[PDB]
Amino acid sequence: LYPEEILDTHWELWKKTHRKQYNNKVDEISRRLIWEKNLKYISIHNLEASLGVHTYELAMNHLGDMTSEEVVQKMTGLKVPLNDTLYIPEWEGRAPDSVDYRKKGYVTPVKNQGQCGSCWAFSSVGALEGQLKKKTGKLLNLSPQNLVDCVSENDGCGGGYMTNAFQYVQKNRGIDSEDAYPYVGQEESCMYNPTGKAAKCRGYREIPEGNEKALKRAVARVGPVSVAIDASLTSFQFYSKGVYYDESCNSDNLNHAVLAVGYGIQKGNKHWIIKNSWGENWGNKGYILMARNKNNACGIANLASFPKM
Amino acid sequence: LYPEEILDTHWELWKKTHRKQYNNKVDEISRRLIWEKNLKYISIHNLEASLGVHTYELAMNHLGDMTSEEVVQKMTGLKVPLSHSRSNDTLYIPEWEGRAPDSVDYRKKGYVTPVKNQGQCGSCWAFSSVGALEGQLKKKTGKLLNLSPQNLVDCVSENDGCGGGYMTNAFQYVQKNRGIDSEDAYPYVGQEESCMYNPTGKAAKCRGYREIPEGNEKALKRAVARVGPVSVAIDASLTSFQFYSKGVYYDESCNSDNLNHAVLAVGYGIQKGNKHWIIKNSWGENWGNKGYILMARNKNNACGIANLASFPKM
Repeated sequence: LYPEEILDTHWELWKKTHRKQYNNKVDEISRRLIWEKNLKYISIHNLEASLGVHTYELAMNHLGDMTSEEVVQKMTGLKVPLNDTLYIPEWEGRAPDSVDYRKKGYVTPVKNQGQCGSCWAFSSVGALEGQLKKKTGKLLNLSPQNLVDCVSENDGCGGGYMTNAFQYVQKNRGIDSEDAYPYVGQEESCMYNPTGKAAKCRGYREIPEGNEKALKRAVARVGPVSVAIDASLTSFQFYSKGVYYDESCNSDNLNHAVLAVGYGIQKGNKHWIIKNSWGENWGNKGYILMARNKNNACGIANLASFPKM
Repeated sequence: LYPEEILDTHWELWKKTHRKQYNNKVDEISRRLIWEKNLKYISIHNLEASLGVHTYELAMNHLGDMTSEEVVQKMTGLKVPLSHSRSNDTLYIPEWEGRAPDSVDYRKKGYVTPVKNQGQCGSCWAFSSVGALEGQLKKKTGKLLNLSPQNLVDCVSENDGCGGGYMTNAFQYVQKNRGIDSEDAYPYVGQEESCMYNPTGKAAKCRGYREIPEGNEKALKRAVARVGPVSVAIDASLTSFQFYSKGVYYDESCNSDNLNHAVLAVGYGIQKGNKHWIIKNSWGENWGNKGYILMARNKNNACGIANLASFPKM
């Protein structure tokens, strides 16, 4: 096809705004055509939204010139795996109608992986940081690169699971801090340095498969929990605000690792407050509210786990 | 030209959602083409917004199938005089003393009435006047009543009814009439009729009016802070305004000298670093943010916001 002459000035602005560069002008045109196709999806989606069709709206972000598949390919990293770990929570303790660890100082700044399937690393690091604060009272930026370069059971930027990350930290008797082992985004030879140790782990616990109720209690009593979801949809790729819910979200197509930092209600829609790894320039300042209690949307309660420390 | 076959299902949904009906198929097509042209404006505007170009976003509303001009034609009603007054009358608020609140929102203080809808009648002046009066009725008697704009439409002879008018004349009328009916005593019908002001249903009176210094936002702020809701005139001829959804409205194309709408300033504050006036519109709550719109405050008198401000003295 041909680019829409109207959006010329816009494409240039978008490229500038996101440090987007293209090797060949051919390469560029091809991208420009994807960006434009997406813009249409976004614009028409928002129309349906105003017509009461969706509980959320979309927006053009830094993933504008990428197809959903490319995003799932280059920007996820969850590898589904194949007794003493369960945590079927009891009912009595606490069941606050709403919880938001961002306010309690348990959550660290939204970070950005990008071009490396290290989401598992970030989710693990996310849960650990929540516990570090809950225990020591200090909120530190732990090192995901440490996990990427050292969790041998995981394929580094090729992907992996959170459990293995937890187990590693335990058997390694420690995990570095972001400062002691900065995220470079690429796979490297393990360089875990004892000096920069900043947290430890004494096991892990898994939330009953597909049990949102159990997951709620878990988030309420333990704190932030690592969860896996299906992020293969364009609606998710361009989420801007609102309660995310898409019937096309396959519960069995888990491919992303995010951090559940709380839950609540918004305009009559129950939801989980999720923290993503694609920088704060995506979603609502880095976060996304996902439909809670809606038949386990996107497999939200399928691979939940949190470190025991 | 020519409706993109994609939006077919959508156009039908939109029409349903807004009880939109058309006589001819021809008439309908013509409208469908306007709706689509607007949708594009909206969608591309929001793109620029995400790119940091606008401090606000747009959305498809019930005015979707209307051009800006039609909206300004059938849905405003502010009509500047060309030669205002038959002399003066001490009309001019002279500021105050002390420091002023950084934020004020009369909606919370129970001074504001439900967002109403004029539509297809240039009675905005009526609504703005009634808006300010209601603010004072409460401030004085402690009661919040729905006053009658239809009363103003049908009786303010100096104004052209649904053909338009100014707020001042509305105030003066109520004074010389020694009263104004309540919405219940004189329901807004939307059409011009023979005056039927009934004394029995009187609900408020007015003892004059005061005008805020032309183009003085500082003075206007104090006014809103000390007196309460103030009647103001703005330039509502832009599509960005026609489809405002949320955020601080600010458009460089807003002509300070093209005042054509009468709204009610019910407060002010800051939002995400942008100072703003909280404005109340007359196009129902199905427009703007539940009927309201935040307009850029202290930004070189945006849209002439401080050009024709006034409030009743009662």
